[PDB]
Amino acid sequence: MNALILYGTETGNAEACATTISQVLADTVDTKVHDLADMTPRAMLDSGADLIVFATATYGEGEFAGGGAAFFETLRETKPDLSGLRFAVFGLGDSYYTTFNQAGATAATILASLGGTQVGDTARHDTSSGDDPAATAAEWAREILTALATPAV
Ligand SMILES: Cc1cc2nc3c(=O)[nH]c(=O)nc-3n(C[C@H](O)[C@H](O)[C@H](O)COP(=O)(O)O)c2cc1C
Repeated sequence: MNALILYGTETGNAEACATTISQVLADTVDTKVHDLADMTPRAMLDSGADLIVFATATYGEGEFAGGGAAFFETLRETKPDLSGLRFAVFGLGDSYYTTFNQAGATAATILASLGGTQVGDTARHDTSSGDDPAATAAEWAREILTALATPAV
């Protein structure tokens, strides 16, 4: 299995999370990290990666941070088949705000609707918890490894 770890950020937290996730996953799956500001659905598909991990912050009206907004709009507009892919979502947000962690929820909805298969839970990192996002992402990445190793029965 090989993975792409894609981040949507404004102030750098999601970037740090993508990097930490990549280092945790690397002994089990080959990984590459990219900013959503420089990735598209077509380039994602072109890579041939079969696990796509998203680290996405929320801003505005529950919108994707950074490059995520245009990336997910291209998915909505073009609706490519993602049935060949597994995905996982690490959301960043802050319960100080309304639309708490809505970007991660929206990503999981859209990706599954196109046939992607989710691995693990959608994380909801909360800045108001005081926990460091990248540390939380590292712990979540171990949960994803456990999920990948877990059978139906
Ligand atoms: C102006 C502003 C609006 C925000 N809006 C939301 C929001 O709607 N929902 C949410 O859960 N977090 C919201 N956040 C919190 C950010 O998603 C959070 O700080 C996150 O860690 C930022 O990640 P980044 O550094 O990758 O941009 C907002 C933050 C700011 C500064």
